[PDB]
Amino acid sequence: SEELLDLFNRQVTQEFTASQVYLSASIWFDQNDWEGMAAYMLAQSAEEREHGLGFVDFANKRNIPIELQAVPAPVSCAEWSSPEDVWQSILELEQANTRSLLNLAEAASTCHDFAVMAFLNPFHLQQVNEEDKIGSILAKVTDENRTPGLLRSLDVVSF
Amino acid sequence: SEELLDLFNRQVTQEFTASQVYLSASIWFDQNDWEGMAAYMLAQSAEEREHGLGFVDFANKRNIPIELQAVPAPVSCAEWSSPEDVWQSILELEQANTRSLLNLAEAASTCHDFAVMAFLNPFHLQQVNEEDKIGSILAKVTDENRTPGLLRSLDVVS
Amino acid sequence: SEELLDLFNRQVTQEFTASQVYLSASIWFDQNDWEGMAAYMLAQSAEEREHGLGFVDFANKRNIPIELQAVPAPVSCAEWSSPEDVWQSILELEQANTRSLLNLAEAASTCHDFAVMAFLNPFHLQQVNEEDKIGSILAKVTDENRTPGLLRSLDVVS
Amino acid sequence: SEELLDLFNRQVTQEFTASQVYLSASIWFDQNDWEGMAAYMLAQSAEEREHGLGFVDFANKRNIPIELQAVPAPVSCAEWSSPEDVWQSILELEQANTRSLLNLAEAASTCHDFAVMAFLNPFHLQQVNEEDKIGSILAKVTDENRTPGLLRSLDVVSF
Amino acid sequence: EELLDLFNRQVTQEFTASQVYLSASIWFDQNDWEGMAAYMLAQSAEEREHGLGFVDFANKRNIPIELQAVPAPVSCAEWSSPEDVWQSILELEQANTRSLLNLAEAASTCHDFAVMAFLNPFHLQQVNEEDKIGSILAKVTDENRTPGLLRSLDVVS
Amino acid sequence: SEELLDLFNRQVTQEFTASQVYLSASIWFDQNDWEGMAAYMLAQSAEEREHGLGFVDFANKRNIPIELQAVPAPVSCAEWSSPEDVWQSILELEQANTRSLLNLAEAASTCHDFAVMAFLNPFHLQQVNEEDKIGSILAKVTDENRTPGLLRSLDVVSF
Ligand SMILES: [Fe+3]
Ligand SMILES: [Fe+3]
Ligand SMILES: [Fe+3]
Ligand SMILES: [Fe+3]
Ligand SMILES: [Fe+3]
Ligand SMILES: [Fe+3]
Ligand SMILES: [Fe+3]
Ligand SMILES: [Fe+3]
Ligand SMILES: [Fe+3]
Ligand SMILES: [Fe+3]
Ligand SMILES: [Fe+3]
Ligand SMILES: [Fe+3]
Ligand SMILES: [Fe+3]
Ligand SMILES: [Fe+3]
Ligand SMILES: [Fe+3]
Ligand SMILES: [Fe+3]
Ligand SMILES: [Fe+3]
Ligand SMILES: [Fe+3]
Ligand SMILES: [Fe+3]
Ligand SMILES: [Fe+3]
Ligand SMILES: [Fe+3]
Ligand SMILES: [Fe+3]
Ligand SMILES: [Fe+3]
Ligand SMILES: [Fe+3]
Repeated sequence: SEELLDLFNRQVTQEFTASQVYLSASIWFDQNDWEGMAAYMLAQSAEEREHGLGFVDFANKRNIPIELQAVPAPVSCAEWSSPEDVWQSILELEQANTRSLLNLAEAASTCHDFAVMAFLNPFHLQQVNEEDKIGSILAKVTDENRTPGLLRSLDVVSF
Repeated sequence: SEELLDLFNRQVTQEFTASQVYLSASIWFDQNDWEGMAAYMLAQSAEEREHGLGFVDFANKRNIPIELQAVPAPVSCAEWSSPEDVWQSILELEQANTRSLLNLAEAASTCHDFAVMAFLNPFHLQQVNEEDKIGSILAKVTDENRTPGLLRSLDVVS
Repeated sequence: SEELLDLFNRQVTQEFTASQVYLSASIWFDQNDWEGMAAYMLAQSAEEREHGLGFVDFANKRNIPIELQAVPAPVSCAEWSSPEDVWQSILELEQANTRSLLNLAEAASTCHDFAVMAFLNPFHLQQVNEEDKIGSILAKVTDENRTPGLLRSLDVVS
Repeated sequence: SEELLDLFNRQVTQEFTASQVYLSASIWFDQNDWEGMAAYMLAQSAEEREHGLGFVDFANKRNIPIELQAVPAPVSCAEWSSPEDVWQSILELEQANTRSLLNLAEAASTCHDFAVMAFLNPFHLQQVNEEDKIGSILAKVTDENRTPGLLRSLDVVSF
Repeated sequence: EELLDLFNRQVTQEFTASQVYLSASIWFDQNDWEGMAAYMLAQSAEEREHGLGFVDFANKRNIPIELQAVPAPVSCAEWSSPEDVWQSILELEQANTRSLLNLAEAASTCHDFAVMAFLNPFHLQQVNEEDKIGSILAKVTDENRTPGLLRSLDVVS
Repeated sequence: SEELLDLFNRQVTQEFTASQVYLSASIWFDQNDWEGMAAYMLAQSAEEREHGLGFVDFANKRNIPIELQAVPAPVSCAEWSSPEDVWQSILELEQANTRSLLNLAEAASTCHDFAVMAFLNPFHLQQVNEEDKIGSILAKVTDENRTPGLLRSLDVVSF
């Protein structure tokens, strides 16, 4: 189960990578005066960190060694020029979180590690809800930004 | 020094000038049926007057003589044509409030006037917040006013 | 009527002028350690500004164009040398406020402007109350100040 | 740093010295039946002690060595004959507290000691207020004492 | 601009410190020091909040922020007792303090009164933090002179 | 009686001296990270100052003229090297406060000063309690310090 222990360790890196990418989106939104979208992103940055800390806590309890890796620099911000660019990157980010969790669950399954598979269940369900929510926001964003100025009313109203 | 006392007095005039220019903006907004923006400007007129009163109160305590100057007539209101023009003038007003506080702080720093520097700290931080907030409103106004009527939404909501 | 529009604008100037004169007074009092009288002047400074704002609000609703004028530098504080002098100048200030209101009401009457006359009624009555209160304070200040120190012992009616 | 550490110690001394001088003034007032002015001085004695204690606490946290110095016998009370003499000595005392703080800040500024400067900020503003208040009381006392017996009104009604 | 660079660097420093505290909580947990682990975990949260505060002020003040990589913590590999961990944490807070002071010096040279004012509560916070960490290190060092006695500090937390 | 006046004044000096010495103990404890013992000594510093204030207040009422003397610099902290040293010095301090109260009572008894004797009664009983309590803590400190680290473990708990 060297694969399982390694992937578990890497899941913590992935969640924290996502936290930093959300924070990067917050920053872009704030610098561009989308304070409502920036607040959503900031909240999600905290939530991803909490997912990471969940993995760490479970690993400690289950004697899965955790070695904390570099958290990479977010790079998508270099290329964002509209809110749609940001939300699309966040959709991609959540799809990558989901795939990383399914890979982990597959190694757990192969190992017959019932405890890990149980631990992961609510995370699988959470990612379903998160991808749906982000996809829905992206669809709204994309539609509203067909008329100049209109997407500014999503920011002020929702968020 | 002379410079320090002169600048402290002029800060009072600056806050009260800002108060009057905010009042002028509320009037333009009101006459043009932007009651939301008018109410915000009116609230800011009151706030700038409280900043001036703050400086007057400190000056009295610290024995800095205050002589109240004329508060000039607001000038920008004659040439405003849209809410974007108002908001841009208000941003510039806040930037001038900020520069004036920084010049005051400089003069206090030169005199080693630690009490004045301490008194000014929250005003420096308030200005950061105010410039950010006004700059953000201005960006929103500029963006929404690209579609006829849409800005009239900002007003009625927020 | 040009006369009624002009006078309505002048009333705003007069209220704000009064606001600054009261502030000047609070300053004189505070610098001379009359903290109770200073607080009273500060409160009256706020109240005059509220009158001005009420005029501006009504003008906006009634489509009377307001152009904000310079608010002049208070000058009586160069001559004040006792509390009596300050209160006397405050009395004369309120008498001028009352006169400008009466002149406005006169123009409104001439024009048969019933709404303006109704709007002014509470201000006419308020001026009765204010001239009465300030007059009574002045008489008390004048009487107490006939014994050294005695006036001080009643600013501590803070 | 020699001078900064010396001045920081001396500040504790100055606050406790002021505490003692205010106590002396409470004594003089009490003995002369100014119980209101006496209670005020006694409150100020406690307040100055609190300032000194705040300096001691900060010094402990910041590893600034404190050695407590003698608190000298107050000597102004030997010469006070009227309430006016006492309040003038108390004004001068506060003026000396203020000067001492400004000297300490100057030494902190020279050392680029940003933490000490920040700690001092509320003390700088407190001194403005105290000098103002003591200054105002002195003017009232000097005015009211121009009529025999009138100053006993300040004591009883106020205070 | 040395000031803009140093302001960016402060965000990185705080997040670095967040990770290092997380690494400490891990070492403590794995070695059954649950009380000390809880403390480090709370301090990890706190460092991240400091970093967030600098990002927020920078956004308001138009100081461009670009998030850097958060380096992996390195000290855990060599910790062998609680004393080692708390020593590393004291050092970490000393570095936090030094970086804040460097930032304040750059701000001072630029006459940037707003940045200097914003940093004031952080300078005071560092004083309290280095004091508290110092004091814990001292207790830990003392109590660990008797086999098993340090487990008492933990369980009374 | 000049002796009674002199002893009454010396009592004030002794209480204030005790206040400073307790403060010095708070500082040595704080510097050496004994925060609990430091808090205790700080509280006792305030209590001693209150005793002094109670003596000043009684003296003013009874027309016993008080002249504040110098409060000497505490010097025992230069030689304290363990908590036992500090607590031993505090026991000796309380024993000196008791002796000065007994000397004052003796002088009041000689003068048949019934009011001063009555005034002193609560302080005589308070000293019994204080010497008992300090003696008991000193015993505990002395015993616990026989095992490396054990004393620390109880600063943390007690106090
Ligand atoms: Fe923002
Ligand atoms: Fe959650
Ligand atoms: Fe996640
Ligand atoms: Fe997620
Ligand atoms: Fe309207
Ligand atoms: Fe302002
Ligand atoms: Fe402003
Ligand atoms: Fe005042
Ligand atoms: Fe009103
Ligand atoms: Fe009026
Ligand atoms: Fe009036
Ligand atoms: Fe008495
Ligand atoms: Fe206090
Ligand atoms: Fe206080
Ligand atoms: Fe003080
Ligand atoms: Fe003081
Ligand atoms: Fe555990
Ligand atoms: Fe930090
Ligand atoms: Fe920290
Ligand atoms: Fe401590
Ligand atoms: Fe007590
Ligand atoms: Fe007691
Ligand atoms: Fe005692
Ligand atoms: Fe005692």
